[PDB]
Formats: sequence, C-alpha cells, structure tokens
Amino acid sequence: ICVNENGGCEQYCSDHTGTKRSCRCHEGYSLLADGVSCTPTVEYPCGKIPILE
Amino acid sequence: IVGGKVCPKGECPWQVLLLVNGAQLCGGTLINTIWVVSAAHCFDKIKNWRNLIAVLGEHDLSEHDGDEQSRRVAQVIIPSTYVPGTTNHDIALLRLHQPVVLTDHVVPLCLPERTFSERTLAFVRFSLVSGWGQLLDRGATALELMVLNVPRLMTQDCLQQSRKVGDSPNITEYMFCAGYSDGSKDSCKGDSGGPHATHYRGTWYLTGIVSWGQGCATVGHFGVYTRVSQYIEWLQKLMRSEPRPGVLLRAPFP
Ligand SMILES: CCOc1cc(OCC)c(F)c([C@@H](Nc2ccc(C(=N)N)c(O)c2)C(=O)NS(=O)(=O)c2cccc(N)c2)c1
Ligand SMILES: [Ca+2]
Ligand SMILES: [Ca+2]
Repeated sequence: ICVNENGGCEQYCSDHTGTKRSCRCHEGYSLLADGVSCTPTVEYPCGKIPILE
Repeated sequence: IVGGKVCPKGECPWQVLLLVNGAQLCGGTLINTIWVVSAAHCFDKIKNWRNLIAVLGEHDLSEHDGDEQSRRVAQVIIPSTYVPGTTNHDIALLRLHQPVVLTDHVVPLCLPERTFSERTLAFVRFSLVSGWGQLLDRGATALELMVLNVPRLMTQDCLQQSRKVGDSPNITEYMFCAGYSDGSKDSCKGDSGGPHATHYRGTWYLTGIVSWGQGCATVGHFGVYTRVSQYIEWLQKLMRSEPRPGVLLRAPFP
C-alpha cells in the first residue's frame, strides 16, 4: 500500500496487486536489498546537500 | 523572502538566479544538469530572449567567488493553458544552452514522481522557499540568498483562514497555499519562480514554485505556489524531446 506510509519506501512506490509492491529510486541512486532504501551511485545525487553530507 | 534568514552558502545548491540584461528577474530550480523549473509569469515581458541568463552556485550578489556558473537559456517552455497576466498554470521549463557542472555548490533538486508527491510529499507540513527577493513588502531585495520554512495548507483551509478580497484570483487545483497569516513570513515578488522544496527521509524534492500573493506577508493572507505535482508528466515528456528552433515554446497541457 503505497498510499500508507509511502509503502515503506524511502523514495518511489508502485502497487502491483493488493499484496505486492515495488519501491524504486531516482536516477543517481540504487535500491538496497531491503527493497526500500536508496543509496547514491554518483557524487552529486539530486536532493542532497554536499556540505551537510 | 520576508522573515527568513540567509541560506548558508551551499545549503540551497539547486537555487537558480535568472537575469535579463544583467538585472535580477526571478528565481528558478535546477532539476538536472541542463533543466531548470521556474514560473511562466517571469517571462511575460521578455522582448529579446538572448538577454536571459541563468546563474547557478550564486550566493552573494555583491561579490564573485568562483562558484557561480552562468548559462544562456536555449529554450523556455510554457503550458498552452497559461495566459499572460493571469495566475493559473504558472510554470516554465527552461533548457540551458550548456549543462552546468555539478559541484558542492551546484546540485539539482529531485523532481518527484507524481504519485509520490501526491500521496506523500503533499502531507509533509513544512518546506523551504528561497530567493533574493524583497526582504519586506515594498522593501529592498536581498544581497544574500534567503530561505524560509513555511507550512502548507489544504486549499479549503487556506480559503477559510484567508480574508476575502473582491478582485482576488481563485486558488485552483494547480496551486497551493503555504505560509503564515500574521504578516511575519512569506516569499515575495522577486522570489517568483524559486523553489518550494520538501524534505522526505533524507532527500529534498521540488513541490512548488513561488507564484503569487495578495501582497507579501499581508496579514490575513498566505503565499500561493504552483502545485508542481500536476506537471510531472508534462515536464518529463518535454525533457525527453529534442530542442526546437526559437526560444519560447508553448507546449500542450496536459
Ligand atoms: C502568476 C503571477 O501572478 C501574480 C499576481 C500578483 O498579484 C495578484 C493580485 C503578484 F503580486 C505577483 C508577483 N509575484 C509574487 C510572488 C509571491 C508572492 C507572495 N506573497 N508569496 C507575492 O505577493 C507576489 C509578481 O511577480 N508581480 S509582477 O508585477 O512582477 C508580475 C510580472 C508578470 C506577470 C504578473 N502577473 C505579475 C504575481
Ligand atoms: Ca556571487
Ligand atoms: Ca559538463
């Protein structure tokens, strides 16, 4: 259920049936094996502030 | 920005400064290396598109520190539904002539998927709005980039909490209210086109565009922003298209 708590996804969420869902990440990020987390794959991924990171 | 504070240099890396003949025109948001989102009304009075410049990595307008990157604007795309002089569909997609180089001071804001933005981001109460606009209604503009945290209101609540005006333009589904009604904090005219950025689980996303208001930080009123989620598909399709001759392009919306 993507509508509730973002389906548990850190970023994007897609519902497949009433019991199946896939999380996805923006370009510049990759989904971790937990199936919900996104980790940067580039030096300057969108939406992150380098000096604070 | 009225009632906010200086955005520490580098902490608002997606902020864009648009200039016409060297003069401050509006703000904008970098969403990738060659695309910037701004407000359509920022271009109502352009006579010669070749005088339009976008600056990234900007912070202090009084000095050059080497982090600034300026680019000519190759294309300004506006929804077919936008009518100059009116408030609805206030969004513009700009293609830079050359991509900017991402650095600690130049980073794009994430353009979210429509579902994520409607189902999740729309419920994050506070978001940041920024720009070099007026520090006070009818006051001087800022020399350093300013930023302000503003809470979002459901439209029903915005209308109920706002004082009624005769000629007041309608708040459509392509807009949303954010701010305060005590006359202390709001974005302003010179911030037009700038970002309304929303944080979610460690990442920032574009949810709004500084669009309009009945004065800046007017008691009884809120700032009004373009509801970016309505345009995600429209923007994504355009970014996948080849550039066309002639700077201004009116593209079908939806
Ligand atoms: C689509 C833009 O429509 C407007 C309407 C406004 O008043 C309506 C009664 C308004 F003050 C602004 C204003 N932007 C703005 C931005 C933010 C605020 C704010 N209080 N947060 C706010 O109070 C105002 C603006 O840009 N005015 S303008 O003269 O430079 C201009 C240029 C080109 C087209 C238009 N429409 C306006 C723009
Ligand atoms: Ca500077
Ligand atoms: Ca480059």
